[PDB]
Amino acid sequence: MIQGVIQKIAGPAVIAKGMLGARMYDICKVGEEGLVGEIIRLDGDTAFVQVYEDTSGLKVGEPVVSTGLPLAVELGPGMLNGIYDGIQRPLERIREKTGIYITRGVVVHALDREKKWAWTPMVKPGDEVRGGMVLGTVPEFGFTHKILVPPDVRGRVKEVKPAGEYTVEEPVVVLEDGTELKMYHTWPVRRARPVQRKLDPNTPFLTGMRILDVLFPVAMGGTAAIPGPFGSGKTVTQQSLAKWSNADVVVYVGCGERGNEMTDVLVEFPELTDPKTGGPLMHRTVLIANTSNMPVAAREASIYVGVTIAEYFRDQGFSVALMADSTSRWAEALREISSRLEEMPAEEGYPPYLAARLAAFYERAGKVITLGGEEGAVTIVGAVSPPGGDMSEPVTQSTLRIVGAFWRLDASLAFRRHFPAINWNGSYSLFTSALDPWYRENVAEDYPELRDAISELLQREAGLQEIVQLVGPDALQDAERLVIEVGRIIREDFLQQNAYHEVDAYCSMKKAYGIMKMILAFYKEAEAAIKRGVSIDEILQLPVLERIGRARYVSEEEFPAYFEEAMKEIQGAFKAL
Amino acid sequence: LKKEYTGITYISGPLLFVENAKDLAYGAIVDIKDGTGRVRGGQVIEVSEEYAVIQVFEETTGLDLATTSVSLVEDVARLGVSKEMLGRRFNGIGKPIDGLPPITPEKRLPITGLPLNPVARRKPEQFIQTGISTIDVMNTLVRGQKLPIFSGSGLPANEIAAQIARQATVRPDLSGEGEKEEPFAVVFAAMGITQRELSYFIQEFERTGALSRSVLFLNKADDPTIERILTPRMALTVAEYLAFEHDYHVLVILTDMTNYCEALREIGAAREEIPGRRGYPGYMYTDLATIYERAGVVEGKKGSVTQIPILSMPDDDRTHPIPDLTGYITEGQIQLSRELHRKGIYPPIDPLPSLSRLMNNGVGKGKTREDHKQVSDQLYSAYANGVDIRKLVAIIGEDALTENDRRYLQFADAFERFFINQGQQNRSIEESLQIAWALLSMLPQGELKRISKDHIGKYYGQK
Amino acid sequence: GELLVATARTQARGEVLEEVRRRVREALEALPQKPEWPEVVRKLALEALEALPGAKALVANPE
Ligand SMILES: Nc1ncnc2c1ncn2[C@@H]1O[C@H](COP(=O)(O)OP(=O)(O)O)[C@@H](O)[C@H]1O
Ligand SMILES: [Mg+2]
Repeated sequence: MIQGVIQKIAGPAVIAKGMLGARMYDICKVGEEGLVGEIIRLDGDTAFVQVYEDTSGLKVGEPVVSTGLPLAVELGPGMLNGIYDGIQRPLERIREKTGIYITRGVVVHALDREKKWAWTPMVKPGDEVRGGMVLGTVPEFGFTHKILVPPDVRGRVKEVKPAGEYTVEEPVVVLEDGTELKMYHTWPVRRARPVQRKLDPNTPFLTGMRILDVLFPVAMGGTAAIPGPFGSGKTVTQQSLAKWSNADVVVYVGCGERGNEMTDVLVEFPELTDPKTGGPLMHRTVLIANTSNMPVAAREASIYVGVTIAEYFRDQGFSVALMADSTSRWAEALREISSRLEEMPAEEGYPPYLAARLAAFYERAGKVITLGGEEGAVTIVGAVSPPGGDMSEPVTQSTLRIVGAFWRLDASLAFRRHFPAINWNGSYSLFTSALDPWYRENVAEDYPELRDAISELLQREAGLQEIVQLVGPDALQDAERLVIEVGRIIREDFLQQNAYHEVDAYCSMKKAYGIMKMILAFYKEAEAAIKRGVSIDEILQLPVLERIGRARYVSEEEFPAYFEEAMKEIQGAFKAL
Repeated sequence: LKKEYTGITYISGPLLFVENAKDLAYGAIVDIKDGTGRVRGGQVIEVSEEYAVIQVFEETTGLDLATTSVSLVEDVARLGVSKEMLGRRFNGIGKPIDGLPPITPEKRLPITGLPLNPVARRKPEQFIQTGISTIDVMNTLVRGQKLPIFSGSGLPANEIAAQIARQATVRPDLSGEGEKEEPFAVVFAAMGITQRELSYFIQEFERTGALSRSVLFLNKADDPTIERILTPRMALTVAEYLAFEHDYHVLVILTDMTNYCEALREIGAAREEIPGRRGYPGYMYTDLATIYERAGVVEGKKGSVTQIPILSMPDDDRTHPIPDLTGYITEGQIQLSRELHRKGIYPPIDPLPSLSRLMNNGVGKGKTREDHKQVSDQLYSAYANGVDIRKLVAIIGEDALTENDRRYLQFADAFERFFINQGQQNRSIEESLQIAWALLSMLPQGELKRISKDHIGKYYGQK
Repeated sequence: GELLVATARTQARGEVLEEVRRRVREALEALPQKPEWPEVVRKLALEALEALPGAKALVANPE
């Protein structure tokens, strides 16, 4: 109770005097309608309060009533197949409460307080529970939602409720301390959830897209960042990531991005099907969505709510992927509120604690052994949008120092319709060497030397492009024009991948190993036949180049027949000279 | 006998002001006790007669004005140091992070360094083998030298960091015979690393046996930035202690000087002042000179400090201020390249833009071997005119070169994959030189114009 | 194996200093059972009000 009154209103920023004793980063109800705000920069008796909704029509002298706890999420069953705003309130309950417009002042609860889950316990009375141990089990859309002890709670079980239908809030396990455990618990969004151990990553994150899961792979507990100009193919890339990856659950954080490309996810996901199991796809994604014109302070809340939901489903034991886009819109939100604070800015206008908070967010990923004793992982894919289309920004060159796997979209490859628009020469990944033994185990034995041959063909092309733009394809020899043509046919028929053909929007690594092996076999025996003396210009018109070109369109079920057929024909096309 | 200044006002982001503190020195370290009891760290900037300012290290969350109190600790920042700390890991501030108990500090030292006296600094004279052949032959690290490694972004600079860490030794064989004892140490300051790179390092050190002579100052990225500023001070004062009071030859490896300079820029913006060129602070040159000029041999002292800082140039330019000022204090650079790395060559040093400004007074007769500088010059010029012949043959056609250019082509292409593509083996200096003469012996005698007559007489004609 | 010897030795040197810290802990915890307890309490309170100018209130135990 630090009940005080407003002194000054400006933008989304409310300086309230009369609040001595309120702490930093506390939930406040500003004004008569209970607009949620958070305390920063407190002095004297005052408190600078940012508000996650819009002050318009607030008047000075309205009361600010602090709560005394930081921004806390409710974590438990009933969040999958869900869509939330920045401070975790479901939008469809709002739509059933209000019209089609988001009206401020509305309070609903983040979980259903009526839906009856089917409890089954796994603790006898008298057991010793530490933090993170499972209590029991609830079925949910074909997932098996494991209800945990909160990470700060330790004691012995006084009583256990028997199995059967319950709501969320009923006390399912009561400890001997008098402490009662419901199906859910709150958590402060800025504090990383506790953990038993950090592992080191030796299992890739299979995206589905060929260039990502072959040339620049990313392991299961890996951060990965994707910058690009506007209209370059970021959001389509992350929708294909969230539509095809081999993760259990997927948290999509739309942090300051447009609404038609979130209604896309609401409308055309439940027609689809999860590839690992038989559920529909919308049963595995939680979707946090603070769009553009929804208020500007809540973007920070959006990024943190998404990452702490992902940490909850990691602690259960799942393997969560978090596609958070436009972290630079969150950096902009920080810039606007530091404008209101009249702090001094760093370079470009961003406040100085920007990189500290970006590190404090991206280090929250990474393939842990949980408190419960079973492993899990959060992988983070962060989209970065530069404000000039340059990678010399504070956001971009502070996000490339704390990630591996930096996939750098360009615009020339987007101006021609060549998708995905990955700039090969400036993208990289540091998860290759650790994913060597997994590839040698589960894909093929000679897989990494093959891929390094692809990499050195593309390097020799990017070496020769200097010369060929400085003279022409005139005056290149027989060998070097072949290197040009093989690099071009890789760029058109291995890396290039539309996401609208039904086949060839997912592409397993058996199929990508096949396509690389077809192009290496073609190249090798073509240079063998080019020392033996032919004209290259009739190598470049064989009826096998179209079949390697159409190799990517054929189905993942009828592929190995097609691969054996085209390897026979690629052996047989050159012996006819 | 603590003395809690309670009575604080104005917490803002990182800062908090204490009302009546005329006792705190400028630049003290302080405990900030919360309402509940978690203790944070802070450094005192801007002490004045009506308030004092504290920059809190970590997050400010539980803080209010009623129940919050600061307390002095160690009013100028010291490090408690022993000889014993040669198996230990630390986190910026200098607290053990491996479960072994705290050391018994036989001395305590101020972590900002006093500057050496140029009358009492003799010159760097003898070499230190790294095992990496493209270093040890063409641009030799000598003792008392600072030379950085200009990484890129995607390049494995951390892996070549660990390789020089677990592989460098001096070698008292090939000097004038010099008491083999000559103990050795690697101080390893990784500032601003990930978790992944940290688990990489504390497995890469533990597997060989090379943690029993090193010391690791590691901090992650989600640690306080002011700890990251304190880190190279800690490492250099342990190293300077060891080398000039217990006669060690210390090699100090400063990982990610870019992350140092970024933390320096953000703390300089927190100090409420105005930056300089390209947004980095004005005093950046002096603040890098403070932690590079703490290396070198000393007249009279047997010890020696050598310093490899490994830094990633931001957007691949040497005209950024970070590689600008670093190469403008340090001596030479060795420079990784994405081209050799994409062809798949480890370690991907190309020796054409690389340079050591102090090899020439470190190698030669009696120090390593007689022919060393001549071999290095001949390798450099022969690979350098092998490269442009390679670039030429993409339009000329291999027929229309002579015999001699063709031999340079084969030289370049076998050079960059037998001499550079080392793998993870250890090439002591004579194995490096015998591969050097085997590589030069794809050229005829008398094409080797730089080497004098006796070395061509004696070592030529191999492989 | 040498590093194993030295790490066993430093883990062994830790427990000596810890049991010394426990002895001094229980020593100045059982220190009310000595007749010079009043002189030392008198003395350190005198030092508290000594090294603080403008000292106003003291806080102690009723004992
Ligand atoms: N894999 C792909 N398959 C087909 N089309 C793509 C692919 N990737 C990007 N595109 C196209 O690129 C355009 C860019 O979309 P979007 O990702 O929203 O751009 P932005 O980079 O601004 O988010 C889309 O209209 C889409 O048609
Ligand atoms: Mg977009």
